[PDB]
Amino acid sequence: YGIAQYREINAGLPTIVTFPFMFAIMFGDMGHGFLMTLAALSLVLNEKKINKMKRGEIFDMAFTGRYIILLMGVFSMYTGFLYNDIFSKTMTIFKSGWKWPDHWKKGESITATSVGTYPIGLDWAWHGTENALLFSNSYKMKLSILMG
Amino acid sequence: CIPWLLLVKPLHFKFTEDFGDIMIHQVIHTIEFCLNCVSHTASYLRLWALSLA
Amino acid sequence: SFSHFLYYLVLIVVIVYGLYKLFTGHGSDINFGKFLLRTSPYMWANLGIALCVGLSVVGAAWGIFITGSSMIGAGVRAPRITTKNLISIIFCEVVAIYGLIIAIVFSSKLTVATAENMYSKSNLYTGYSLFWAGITVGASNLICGIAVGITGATAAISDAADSALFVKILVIEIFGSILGLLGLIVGLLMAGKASEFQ
Amino acid sequence: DILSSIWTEGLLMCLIVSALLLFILIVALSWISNLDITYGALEKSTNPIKK
Amino acid sequence: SAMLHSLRLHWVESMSKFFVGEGLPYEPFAFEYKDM
Amino acid sequence: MTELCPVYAPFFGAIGCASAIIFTSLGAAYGTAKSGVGICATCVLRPDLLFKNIVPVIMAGIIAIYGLVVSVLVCYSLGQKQALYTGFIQLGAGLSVGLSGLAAGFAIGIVGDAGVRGSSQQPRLFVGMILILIFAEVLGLYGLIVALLLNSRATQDVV
Amino acid sequence: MTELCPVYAPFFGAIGCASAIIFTSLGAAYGTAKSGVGICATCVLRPDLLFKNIVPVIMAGIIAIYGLVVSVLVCYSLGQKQALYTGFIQLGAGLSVGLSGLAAGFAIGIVGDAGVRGSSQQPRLFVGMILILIFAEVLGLYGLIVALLLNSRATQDVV
Amino acid sequence: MTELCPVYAPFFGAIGCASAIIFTSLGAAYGTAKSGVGICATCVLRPDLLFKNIVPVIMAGIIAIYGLVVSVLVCYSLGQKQALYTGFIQLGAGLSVGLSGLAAGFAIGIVGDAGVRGSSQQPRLFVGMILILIFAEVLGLYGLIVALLLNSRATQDVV
Amino acid sequence: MTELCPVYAPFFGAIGCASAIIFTSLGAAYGTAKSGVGICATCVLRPDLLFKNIVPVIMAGIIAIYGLVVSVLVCYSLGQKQALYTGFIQLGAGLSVGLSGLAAGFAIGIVGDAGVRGSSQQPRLFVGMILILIFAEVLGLYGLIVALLLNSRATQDVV
Amino acid sequence: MTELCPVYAPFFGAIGCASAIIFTSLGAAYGTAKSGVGICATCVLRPDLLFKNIVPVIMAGIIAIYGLVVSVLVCYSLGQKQALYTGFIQLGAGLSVGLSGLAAGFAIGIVGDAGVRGSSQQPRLFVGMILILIFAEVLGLYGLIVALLLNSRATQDVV
Amino acid sequence: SNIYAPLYAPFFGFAGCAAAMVLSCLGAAIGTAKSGIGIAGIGTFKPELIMKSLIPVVMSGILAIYGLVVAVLIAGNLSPTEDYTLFNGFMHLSCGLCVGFACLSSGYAIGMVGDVGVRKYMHQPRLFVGIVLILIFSEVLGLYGMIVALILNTRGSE
Amino acid sequence: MEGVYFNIDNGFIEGVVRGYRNGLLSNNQYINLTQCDTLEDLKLQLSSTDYGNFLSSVSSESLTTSLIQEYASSKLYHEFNYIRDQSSGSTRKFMDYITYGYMIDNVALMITGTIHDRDKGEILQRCHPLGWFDTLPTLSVATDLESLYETVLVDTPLAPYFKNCFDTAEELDDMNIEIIRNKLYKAYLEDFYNFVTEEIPEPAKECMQTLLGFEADRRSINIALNSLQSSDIDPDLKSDLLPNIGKLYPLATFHLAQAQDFEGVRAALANVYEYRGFLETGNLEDHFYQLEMELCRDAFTQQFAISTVWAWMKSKEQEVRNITWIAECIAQNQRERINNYISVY
Ligand SMILES: CO/C1=C\C(C)=C\[C@@H](C)[C@@H](O)[C@H](C)C/C(C)=C/C=C/[C@H](OC)[C@@H]([C@@H](C)[C@@H](O)[C@H](C)[C@@]2(O)C[C@@H](O)[C@H](C)[C@@H](C(C)C)O2)OC1=O
Ligand SMILES: CO/C1=C\C(C)=C\[C@@H](C)[C@@H](O)[C@H](C)C/C(C)=C/C=C/[C@H](OC)[C@@H]([C@@H](C)[C@@H](O)[C@H](C)[C@@]2(O)C[C@@H](O)[C@H](C)[C@@H](C(C)C)O2)OC1=O
Ligand SMILES: CO/C1=C\C(C)=C\[C@@H](C)[C@@H](O)[C@H](C)C/C(C)=C/C=C/[C@H](OC)[C@@H]([C@@H](C)[C@@H](O)[C@H](C)[C@@]2(O)C[C@@H](O)[C@H](C)[C@@H](C(C)C)O2)OC1=O
Ligand SMILES: CO/C1=C\C(C)=C\[C@@H](C)[C@@H](O)[C@H](C)C/C(C)=C/C=C/[C@H](OC)[C@@H]([C@@H](C)[C@@H](O)[C@H](C)[C@@]2(O)C[C@@H](O)[C@H](C)[C@@H](C(C)C)O2)OC1=O
Ligand SMILES: CO/C1=C\C(C)=C\[C@@H](C)[C@@H](O)[C@H](C)C/C(C)=C/C=C/[C@H](OC)[C@@H]([C@@H](C)[C@@H](O)[C@H](C)[C@@]2(O)C[C@@H](O)[C@H](C)[C@@H](C(C)C)O2)OC1=O
Ligand SMILES: CO/C1=C\C(C)=C\[C@@H](C)[C@@H](O)[C@H](C)C/C(C)=C/C=C/[C@H](OC)[C@@H]([C@@H](C)[C@@H](O)[C@H](C)[C@@]2(O)C[C@@H](O)[C@H](C)[C@@H](C(C)C)O2)OC1=O
Repeated sequence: YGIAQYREINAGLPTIVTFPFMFAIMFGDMGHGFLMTLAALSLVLNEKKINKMKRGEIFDMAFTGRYIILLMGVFSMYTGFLYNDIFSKTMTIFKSGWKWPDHWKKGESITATSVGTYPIGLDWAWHGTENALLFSNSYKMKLSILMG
Repeated sequence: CIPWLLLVKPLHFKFTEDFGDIMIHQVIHTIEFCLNCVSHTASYLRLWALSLA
Repeated sequence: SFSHFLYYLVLIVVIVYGLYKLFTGHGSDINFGKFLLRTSPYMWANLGIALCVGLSVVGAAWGIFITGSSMIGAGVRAPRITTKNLISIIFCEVVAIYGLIIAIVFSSKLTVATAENMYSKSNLYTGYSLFWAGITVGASNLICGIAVGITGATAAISDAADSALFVKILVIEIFGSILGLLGLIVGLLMAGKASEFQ
Repeated sequence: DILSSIWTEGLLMCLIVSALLLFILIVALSWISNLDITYGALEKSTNPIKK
Repeated sequence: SAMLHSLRLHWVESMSKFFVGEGLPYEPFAFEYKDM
Repeated sequence: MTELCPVYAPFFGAIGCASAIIFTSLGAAYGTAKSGVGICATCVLRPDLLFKNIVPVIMAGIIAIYGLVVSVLVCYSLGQKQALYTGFIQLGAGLSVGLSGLAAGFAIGIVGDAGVRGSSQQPRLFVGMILILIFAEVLGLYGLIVALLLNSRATQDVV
Repeated sequence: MTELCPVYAPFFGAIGCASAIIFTSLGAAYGTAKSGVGICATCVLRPDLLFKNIVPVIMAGIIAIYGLVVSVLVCYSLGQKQALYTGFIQLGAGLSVGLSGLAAGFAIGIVGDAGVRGSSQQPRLFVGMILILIFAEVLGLYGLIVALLLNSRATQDVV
Repeated sequence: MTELCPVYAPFFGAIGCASAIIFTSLGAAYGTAKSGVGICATCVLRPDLLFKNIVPVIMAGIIAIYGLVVSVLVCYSLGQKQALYTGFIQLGAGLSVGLSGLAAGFAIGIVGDAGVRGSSQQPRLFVGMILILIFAEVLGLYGLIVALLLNSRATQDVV
Repeated sequence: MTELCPVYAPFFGAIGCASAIIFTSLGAAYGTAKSGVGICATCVLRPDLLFKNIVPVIMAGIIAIYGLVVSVLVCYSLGQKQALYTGFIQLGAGLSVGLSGLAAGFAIGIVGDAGVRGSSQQPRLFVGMILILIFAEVLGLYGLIVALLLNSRATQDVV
Repeated sequence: MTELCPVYAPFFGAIGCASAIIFTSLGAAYGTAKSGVGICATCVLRPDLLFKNIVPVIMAGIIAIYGLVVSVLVCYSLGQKQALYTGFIQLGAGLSVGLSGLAAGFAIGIVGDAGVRGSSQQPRLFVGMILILIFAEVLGLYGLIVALLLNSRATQDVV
Repeated sequence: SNIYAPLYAPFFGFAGCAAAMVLSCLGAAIGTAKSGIGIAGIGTFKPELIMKSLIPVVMSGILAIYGLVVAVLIAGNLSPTEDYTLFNGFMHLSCGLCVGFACLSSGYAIGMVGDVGVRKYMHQPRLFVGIVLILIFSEVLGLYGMIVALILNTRGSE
Repeated sequence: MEGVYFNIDNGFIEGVVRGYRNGLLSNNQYINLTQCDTLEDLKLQLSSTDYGNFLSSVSSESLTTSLIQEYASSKLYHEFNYIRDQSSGSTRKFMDYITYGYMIDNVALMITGTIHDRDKGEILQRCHPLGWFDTLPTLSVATDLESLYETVLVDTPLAPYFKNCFDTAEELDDMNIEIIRNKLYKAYLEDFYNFVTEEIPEPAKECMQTLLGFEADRRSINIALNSLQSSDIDPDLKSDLLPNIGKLYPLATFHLAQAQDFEGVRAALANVYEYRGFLETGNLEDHFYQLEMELCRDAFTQQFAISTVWAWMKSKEQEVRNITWIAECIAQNQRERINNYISVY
């Protein structure tokens, strides 16, 4: 973007964390984030050999930023945990705060009742529901506003 | 604060042709600041947009 | 020209049909009032939202390619100008942001209405307000995006020669973006009193 | 109090929605037709004096 | 797309807050292997 | 035949599903054609950039993914006895994504052509080309988002 | 006839089938014509490349196959007493496949022409042109997928 | 009013009366403008032919006389109680004379312009242009004859 | 709301009132603009010809007078309850005078710009220019005569 | 409502006011722009032409005054329970003044551009340019006169 | 119910609010773009005179303010729970058309004047007065349109 | 409007061409090149400019003014052909029409060498490589204008420009080739002006109409002055040589056709104020080049106009001419008129 002034607050120090984390917020997937983490780790652990060998334009890039991609992948895994989004699915790790009705006929629209709060991440009872978008969209818009 | 940010620095420069340049540059900075306030806050919704996509 | 002939033929057909209905005594049969009353306000609301977002995106893309072509053309000799003129592309995409926000606000008012109150005064007002405010926001964002793209192309071409040109053409580009901001303000004002369909 | 016997409200809504869609389609087709292949860089230079 | 959009949010939404810019890059007189 | 669910209501849903892919495919085709002209023009002089400069064609194709996604999601709520509200929701989503994708594809084609022609001469322009192409693609992304927002209301409280 | 199955319902299905075949034929024709122009212009100096440059023609010729498949599949769901929903679905599927394949044919004709013209001097551009042309065959495939998904709902739960 | 003599019957008669002079005046204006620019071009060099090459202007000025005659004879045969037969006949006569005089004026303008531009080269071109203008004026003469016959049958055996 | 004098009858009278001065003003403007272009082009060569070359502008301005007088005669013959036949006559007179004056102004401009251009070269071209301008002015005079004759029938034996 | 005074009656008056403003503004803008381009092109060379060439702009600006006057008058003459005869009269007045002013503005722009481009040589063209600009402005004045004469009858003997 | 206030009157009321803002934005954009082109053109050779050459841009942007004002006054009279008469809707549509097209004409004129006004002001500063007067003559068209729109909405409200 | 539809096809072309314009040497760089001592110093100074290391391969002893001109012209024509090869449609036709002007001069030079029997290598070297139709080296042998046209000119895009030259004698000499060049280039100017009017849009349409009018007036004056010294010129036949698209048309062109003396030429040109001072005093070609540079500078003020391509090409052709002049003055060490260069940037 541009070269900072002499003895000016460096923009590269907060970027290290903010840039991968904003990328993770936009990305938000624990399965795709895991694939990114593995792709970056392949470069990170084998960085000596890649440094020794010649690299192309697309290979020199994404290797000088191998740690960038590693941080983006780790943060994407974290956000996907906070979204409960593993390869577009959901993880039922904890107990949901939503309780479905005791009994209902097949094909009958049912609304869950609140019992508690989900400890970490979005509730997995929000997966496949009709109003899943109405909740996730508000959550993500307010998340964007707050973290911006 | 809008007149504050637009005027106080040029006023200090006047009360320490350069005055006109400073005054115009401060106007440009003020207008860009006020515009990109709402512009940046609105454009941070791209986080939600890309997450949803 | 085939298009001009088609336009003239359409005009002649419309005039002939109107005169035929008027002369025979059925002039009131061409009733735009009944067309507006009997048309579902869901149509107006959805068309307004869709055209708002579509025209906002069209204007954003219009300004984006006008500015980007000039930025790349002038960057062949001066590659340093791309990062500095990215503000022009930001000002072109902010109109798409405006259209997206207006679309969200209008979609918040898309509620299912009962059959008996289908064409009520409030529902018809909501449909008309959403349609026309969406049209206003979309067209204003289109116009603002085209203007901002032209201004950004000029700014990139001029600050390729000397970097002092960008700081003086950014004023004109901000003036251009003000048009999209005012379009958003007016679009919100029109739909401020328009309640959800009931 | 009907809009028309044949030009009903549903038919007119469908017709004008299709008219808007067809206008957008015609504009896009005009854009695609106006696209021209740049043949200059896809041919071998025939100048022996230069190149 | 998300990577480049975060680049955009850092260059425009974040750096314009505090990045004065227009600084002289550090290019010291150092010997390097110049490929032929 | 119900006043809330006319017999022409499925027309709007079907035509919105058709448009969602039609206009996005038109924009993607314009982008692919323009970027292919640029790539084939540059590869005569710089064949080493053949695979690096294919990015505009790739980003033009993502618009087609957005259109396909909206067309697939619209078909979920399509039915014979569907309300006019649902039909117009589907039509609005389809029109939004289609027109947004068409504009995005046009912009991607033009800017990608310019960028591939200008990056062979100046390699530093690849980053700028990629940035502007992302700015053009996020417009189709916004159209996708508006289509999804409309679709979320397609079959809620509908009777 | 029936309110849900009007007498004019087969009109939309016939128009859908006709558009599905016609627009895909137009796209394939544009692609074939422009790619054949490119081949005939380039083969005047490269007798070794009579083939290996007809691939744009071949990929342009698969769009017509997509249109034919959709037209055949919507013909078998056409009847005298068919619901207006079925007619709307058939029309939408036909329009989607036809107007996606038309764009695909335009893109294939332009890209393949550029690629064959470049390949007369740069043999490495053949691979690049092959990959770029797949990005329009995939648009045709997306249109075909949308048309098939629509046609799957033509008679599903229809009265 | 009577079904044979509606209140909108005078509309066609008024339109015919207006058109009979409007279109003949358009043709006369064309045939006078082109002839005049040619005459000025010829007279720039030699003024001897200035008063002799005015024949194309006069010939185009007789078309307006035909239009005026038809309009005068139409505005006398129309009233408030005239039938649709009379109104249609008046409109047909007006259109006939107007759109025949327009063609006659176009032909006269072209022929006269060419003749007066080439007149300095050959004196016999004056006689040739006169002969061709005689043939071109007869088109307006035929239009006038048709209009006169129609107006003769306008109010004959009319109830 | 008599059938012979419908409520919408003054609409055609008002349209003729406007058109009598709209199209005559259009033709006068065209003639004045073209003649003024010619004069100002030829003013540098000779300033004395400026007062003699304004004749095309003057005769172009008489067309507007024809439209104005036809309007003032028409525009005072309107009423709340006027016959549809009277409205048709007023519309016909307005259209006739307006579209005859438009043609007259077109011909006057086209003739006059060339005439004043040639006057800088041939001083004796002035008489021929005056003749052709009179010929073109008679075209609008014919429309004026037709409109005046029509207006005599507007409220003659009208119930 | 009433047959003579329907609910949709002031639509014609509103359209007349809109037409007056729109067309007079377009005419004035065209005149001002076509004058100013020549002003910039010619005034660079000479000092005293800054006010020799503002006359076309002043003349073109009076057209907007005519539109303003007519529109203000018809606004003050508009009403809710207004007979459609008044609406038709206001529509005719607005159309007449607006389109006559549009013609006058176009003529003023063309004449001013030509005269300013040709008047950089000597200032003797100034009087002729003033005369021709007055000739063009008289067209807008005639349109104003027609509109005022109409609006005087807008609410005269109206039930 | 009310014969003079049908439920479709807000359609025409908003059509004047949409047209006013859209056409004022169009005129302002035309003026600003066609003035910025000239400003950029003179900047390469005479960048010092750009400082005072923004006048066409600033007064073409005021047309958008005229449209915003008229649209705000039109939209303030529109409410679902209010008897919006068809007279008022038609006359607000007239407001919008009048002000929007007057501002569009003003923007076109300002664009054509600032495209060549600043490109000739760079040669000498003596043409500044003439250019400013021509630009004022261009802006008064939008001023007239706004005045007509204000009178129209004031009369339509009562 | 202007830039709404331009950047779809010509945005990159305009950007690169205006960057090239930014690369034109300014007055300071011209002065710095003037203060050089040897051609090697001139090459080193040009390295710091936007020419880059275009003379890097050239050795110190091989460095010559002719070779410097050759490399500068080659770089200019490579840039022009690259710009043309990145454009299509109306812009490509515009570039082709630009090339046709050099192509006519090339065919005229080849014919002049054919009758003059000059060295083939030097004849090829002197020809402008931008205008090169495939049968151009064939011109070194063909002499008869009928055989000329049928075997060469019908093949070339110069075929429409050869219409009324069949009237003259079949044997071809220096006067015949001069009049054939004048007639061909006049027809080319008419066709190019028509193409600009119909296809080239505003504001490039008006700008290139003015530029083509200036070019037509320039060549009309040149033809009149070159035929004044000849006593075999017919006043009516000279109208077929003077272009009819310039500002001189029609009155001044008519007077020039009837002009037979230098004072007569001045009286003919008295209609236009700009061209009066050119013959009033000073070097006529210097005034033409100065006004051409001024018109190019004015053309570069308009944005989203394709006339900037023509303005660039004329400007950098003049730049190469100035570089050649400076190099020749340095090599000959005759720096009395070394500062006789024309620059506006
Ligand atoms: C044939 O199927 C290929 C593409 C198709 C049809 C995709 C559809 C799903 C499309 O409809 C969708 C919409 C777009 C899409 C999902 C493109 C991804 C392409 C692959 O990219 C990972 C390339 C990639 C392997 C190839 O293009 C290059 C060899 C390359 O690897 C070269 C590298 O130098 C370069 C860095 C890299 C970059 C540009 C991605 O591409 O596969 C192909 O061709
Ligand atoms: C005779 O008409 C040919 C095909 C027809 C009628 C297709 C329609 C049914 C249409 O509905 C479509 C296009 C169905 C389709 C997909 C056909 C594929 C055909 C073969 O394509 C691999 C070539 C193949 C036998 C041969 O003709 C090729 C030219 C070639 O032998 C040349 C080789 O150099 C090259 C490497 C390779 C291909 C890939 C170019 O095979 O059949 C033809 O031509
Ligand atoms: C002023 O009234 C003239 C024309 C008008 C207004 C005509 C309308 C009534 C229209 O309704 C038409 C055209 C009726 C018509 C046919 C008129 C002929 C008039 C005279 O024609 C004898 C010429 C004639 C005197 C004049 O044109 C020439 C001087 C000339 O005398 C030159 C002679 O050398 C030549 C032999 C002769 C020939 C060409 C007729 O014309 O007066 C005029 O202009
Ligand atoms: C701009 O105000 C002028 C006329 C206006 C307003 C006309 C309208 C009422 C319109 O509705 C029309 C055109 C009716 C009308 C009333 C025309 C009178 C023109 C005058 O002519 C007597 C000249 C005339 C005084 C003037 O033009 C010249 C000085 C001249 O006297 C020079 C003489 O050498 C020449 C012989 C003579 C000829 C050409 C008539 O004109 O006034 C004007 O211009
Ligand atoms: C800029 O308009 C001025 C006020 C404005 C904006 C009025 C608008 C409502 C106008 O838009 C409307 C359309 C009405 C209008 C058109 C007024 C003309 C006024 C005067 O115009 C004669 C000039 C006049 C004093 C001045 O502007 C002239 C240039 C001049 O000073 C120059 C002198 O050399 C010349 C002898 C003389 C005139 C006759 C050319 O006065 O007042 C002004 O300030
Ligand atoms: C980006 O727009 C700016 C502010 C915005 C957005 C205003 C809108 C809300 C507008 O809708 C409002 C409503 C009206 C308007 C338009 C105000 C203009 C203010 C300044 O204009 C004087 C400009 C700016 C042009 C100014 O700072 C110039 C540098 C200058 O001061 C330079 C001087 O040489 C020149 C003499 C002087 C002229 C134009 C009077 O302008 O402030 C800006 O930043």
